[PDB]
Amino acid sequence: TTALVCDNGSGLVKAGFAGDDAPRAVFPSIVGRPRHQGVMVGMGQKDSYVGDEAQSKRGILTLKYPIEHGIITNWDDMEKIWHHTFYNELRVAPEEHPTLLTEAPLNPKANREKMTQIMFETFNVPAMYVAIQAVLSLYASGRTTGIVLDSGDGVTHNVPIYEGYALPHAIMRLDLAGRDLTDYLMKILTERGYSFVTTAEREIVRDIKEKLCYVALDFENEMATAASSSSLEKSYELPDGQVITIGNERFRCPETLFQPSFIGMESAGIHETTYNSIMKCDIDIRKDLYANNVMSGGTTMYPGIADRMQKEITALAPSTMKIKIIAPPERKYSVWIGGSILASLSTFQQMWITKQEYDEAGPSIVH
Amino acid sequence: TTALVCDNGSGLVKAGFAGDDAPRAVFPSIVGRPRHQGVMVGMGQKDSYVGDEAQSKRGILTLKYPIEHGIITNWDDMEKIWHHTFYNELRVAPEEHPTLLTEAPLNPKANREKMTQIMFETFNVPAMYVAIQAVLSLYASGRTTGIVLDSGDGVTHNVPIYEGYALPHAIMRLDLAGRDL
Amino acid sequence: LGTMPPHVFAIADKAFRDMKVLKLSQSIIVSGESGAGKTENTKFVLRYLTESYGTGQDIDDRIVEANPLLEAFGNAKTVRNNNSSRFGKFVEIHFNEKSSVVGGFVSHYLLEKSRICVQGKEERNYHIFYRLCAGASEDIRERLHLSSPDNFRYLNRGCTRYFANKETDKQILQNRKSPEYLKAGSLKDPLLDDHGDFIRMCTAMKKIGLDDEEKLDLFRVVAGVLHLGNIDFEEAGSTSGGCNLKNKSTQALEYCAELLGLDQDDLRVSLTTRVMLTTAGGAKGTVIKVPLKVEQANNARDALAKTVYSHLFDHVVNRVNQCFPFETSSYFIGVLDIAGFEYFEHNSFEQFCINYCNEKLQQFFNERILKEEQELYQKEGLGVNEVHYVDNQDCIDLIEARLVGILDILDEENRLPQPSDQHFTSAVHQKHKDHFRLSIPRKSKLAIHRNIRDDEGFIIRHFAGAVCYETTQFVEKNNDALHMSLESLICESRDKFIRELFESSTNNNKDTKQKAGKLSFISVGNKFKTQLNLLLDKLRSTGASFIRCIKPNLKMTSHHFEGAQILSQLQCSGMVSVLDLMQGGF
Ligand SMILES: Nc1ncnc2c1ncn2[C@@H]1O[C@H](COP(=O)(O)OP(=O)(O)O)[C@@H](O)[C@H]1O
Ligand SMILES: [Mg+2]
Ligand SMILES: [Mg+2]
Repeated sequence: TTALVCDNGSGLVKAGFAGDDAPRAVFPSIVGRPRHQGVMVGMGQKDSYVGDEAQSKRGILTLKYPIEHGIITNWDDMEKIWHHTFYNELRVAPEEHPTLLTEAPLNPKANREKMTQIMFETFNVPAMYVAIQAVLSLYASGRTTGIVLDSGDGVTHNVPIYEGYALPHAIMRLDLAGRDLTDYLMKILTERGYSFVTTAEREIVRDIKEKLCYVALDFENEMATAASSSSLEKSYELPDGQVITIGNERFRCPETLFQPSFIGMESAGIHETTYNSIMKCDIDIRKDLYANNVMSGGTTMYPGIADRMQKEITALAPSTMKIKIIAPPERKYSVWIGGSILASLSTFQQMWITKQEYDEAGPSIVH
Repeated sequence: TTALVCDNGSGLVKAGFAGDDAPRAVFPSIVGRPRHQGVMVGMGQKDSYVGDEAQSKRGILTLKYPIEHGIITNWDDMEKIWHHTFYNELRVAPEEHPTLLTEAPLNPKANREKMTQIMFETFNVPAMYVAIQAVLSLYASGRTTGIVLDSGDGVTHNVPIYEGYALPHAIMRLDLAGRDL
Repeated sequence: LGTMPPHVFAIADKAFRDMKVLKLSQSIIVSGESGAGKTENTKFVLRYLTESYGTGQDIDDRIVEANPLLEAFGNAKTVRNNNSSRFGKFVEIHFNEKSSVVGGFVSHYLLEKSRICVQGKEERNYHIFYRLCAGASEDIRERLHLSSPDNFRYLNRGCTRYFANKETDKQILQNRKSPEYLKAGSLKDPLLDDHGDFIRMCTAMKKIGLDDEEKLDLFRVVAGVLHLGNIDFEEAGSTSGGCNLKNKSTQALEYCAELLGLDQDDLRVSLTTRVMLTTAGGAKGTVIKVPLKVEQANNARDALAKTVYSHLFDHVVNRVNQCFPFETSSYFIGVLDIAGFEYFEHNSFEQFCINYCNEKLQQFFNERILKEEQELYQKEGLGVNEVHYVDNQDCIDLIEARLVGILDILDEENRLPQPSDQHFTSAVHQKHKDHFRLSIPRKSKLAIHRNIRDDEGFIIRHFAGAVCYETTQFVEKNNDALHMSLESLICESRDKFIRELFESSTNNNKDTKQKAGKLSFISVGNKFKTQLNLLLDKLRSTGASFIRCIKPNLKMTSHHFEGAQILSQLQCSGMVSVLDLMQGGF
């Protein structure tokens, strides 16, 4: 009876039935084949270990994340994520639940067609709907207007929604966050005499991406206080027993999110893509887009954002106008608690694609 | 019992019962359909907002003034003005009010007949009269002679009246103000 | 039969021989408008059964004495009459297989919890708060941090006047009098005296079991509900949090944590946040806090105040149920006391719950008073042919119907982001097919319904008449959502008396992965539908007898019969149609 909200993150695929509390399953999504010769020869070893078992087995596998910039690595591994998750974690019956899968606002077709069709033919769900991750963060946020930031590894997006219609001519996709923040952190960690070249070793970087990084007060002045080294240099210990003491790079990695000259793309930072999306909205409406600027995801969890982001936008946005940035706790699960609110609401249970509709149209007419 | 004065404004439709003080309703006049895709869970939102609520929704609607060049656009939006005003503004009962509608001296027929006729069949009005807006300004001014100016968005008119006769050889209508301004 | 001239005791002798004939339990249902003697004539029935048939109870007197005590807790002032009950008590006097009287049980159904938060303009709140700020001494009122009614948020709406006699009025000190009491003094009634009824409450408290020190811990709970209501909230967060408190509400939060016994810091980060965890969703995690909105902090404070009054009223009736407990059982005589069709000139949510209960009682009366009785005229020698009743089952399956009923649109509005009473009113006529039981105010020819605009209320035609309900604060009244951080604080209060206001089946064991976090929203409209259909299964499964009490005038004056006031209580209670089926061929 009750529908299932399953969010296709790249992290951190998230799964839990429709409301009223925290996701039942969150897991690191990786598939890894064993790349070594296991000369003990039990045998009995899985051909593909999925997450979480592939995050215990670091260094004996070659990790492959299921989606790469919002596009599948192949649907053989994607389907295997889903099957593993549904059967040996949740223990759900496929014929019992209408499902909900998520996608990105400007994601290339036919990835939603092919998906919807494969999940209907493989798992034989009786109904399905696909919501964009930004729209679900509006319902979680509980406001009626505003620009939504779904920033996860490896694609961020900037969608403006107004009372409660969508503006088609102001949607911005930046490929800046978050896998490029992982790669940039890996590129500036070599400077301190250690290296993490393998797929498994990139995970060790991911753990330092969570815990140790910080964001500048203002770049130019944080660079000033950088010449003093005591507060700047903090020493982390890593699971191989080694202690790495990182300085400038501690604030350098998140600072990438402003002015991505470090990545080398010609597009501007979140600061300016925000302003240029607001001034692509209609002249009358812009007044109430200010103070409904809402961040979301897990890659917005660095400490000095959003109050860096706020102070910078407020300087470029019109005077007198109040720019209030909205960044509550829980944002990593925002999308998911959003999805829960949606699939629990009548009447919009009846805006799902039902089996009769799918049987007629097949992979045609999604929208 | 009491009569109801509803001025079919060019602007700016004005409504209030007869005697004594000021109108009870002023609103910009606009009807507006929604000009963008509605992503929200929603979904009770009006397909046509009238004023004043259609001036609380600027930029997400396409505003259409119901009276253009002093002529009704279609009676579909005009009736919707009437229905919205009478029911959720004035809160008037259908057969309790003798009504008063306004017009312009050189405005083409069958605009005043079809209006008068539809308004009698739709709202079931017990009695009705239609006055030109210049004639009403005689009572407001409190004089019995003079040239009268009803100038609204977008038709002005110029009627000379002499104690208290109308002059057919001197009535001028200019398409000079105010939507053209 | 034929040896009893009409009297109340001719009904009580009849509903005791059906316990000996067909051997089925009988429920006495007293109907009639409010303030009509349905509680006073009931005390005469309980004296008749324990003389004429039953070999007595433990003691008679406690049941009589403690009834006005629970009417301090449940009675208020309404537009129709001054002393009206805002609760539907259901007495269950138990007997056994032989028919020995083993003891009683008093409960309550339809408690007007909304009244605690909002008191209208000429209504009161509950009658226990006006007996505590009027009757409590000056070495008692300073200790419980009490003052005149204008200081409390839950007493700054409605009427703040005390019901007090001329001699009583001057014997209440001036400091306990509000600006409305300075403006227009006491409310005048010959039988309602708030300071007198505080003495007949506290004397009756020591008659059901309470120690005089234990009444003071009951006064700390009532004053703690008053000083909880006084917390005034505001906005917060540089990068957006959700809610904080006001500066003047720091002294009020300290006196609230002094009366309840729960800490101020642990309540300040619980009225402002939605606590959730990530431990359940993984193999390891943490417990974060997500700030609530400003309206959800005020609505949570109101749900926390209504939750304490719910369990204090159930703890008080358990103390009374303990003063005449039952033994082995099988037969039983129930006595219902609830108000019939109490509608006014401004009707809200609680008058729709009264009229919804009346549509179910009238559908009960068509299958217990008309169907069974005329089946007995059609079998007891005469053989009489059927006359059909005028059905109303379609009005019930408009109010409470699953997915297409009214409460299924009201409860769907509260779960929606940004709930609206105009959006819910327009959704009722949008989901409705516009059938004769329901229409918008503009479709009524009455002048009183002329002033209501079509998105500010709706008219339901009920069997006893057409009642218009305004939708101002309708969605707000249905919310009662109790947050999980507040459940592990008010139930688990540091003070033992407060903690012992909760027990089984309300309190129960839990363990990790049970498998979900419920009941979240809860829903007031489905709280009453769950307990109303549960009491409906006890009325359809048991026998019954019907007494209806009509007032001779609405001023409660002796020797005065008014042909307009008596007729309206006969026309708003089901009389003409039921006395048209019964006529038939004989
Ligand atoms: N405390 C933190 N600080 C910085 N980054 C974090 C933190 N926690 C998680 N992240 C990053 O956020 C990502 C998860 O984002 P998520 O909201 O799951 O995106 P999506 O939902 O699109 O998959 C992870 O890849 C991780 O690198
Ligand atoms: Mg995403
Ligand atoms: Mg004009």
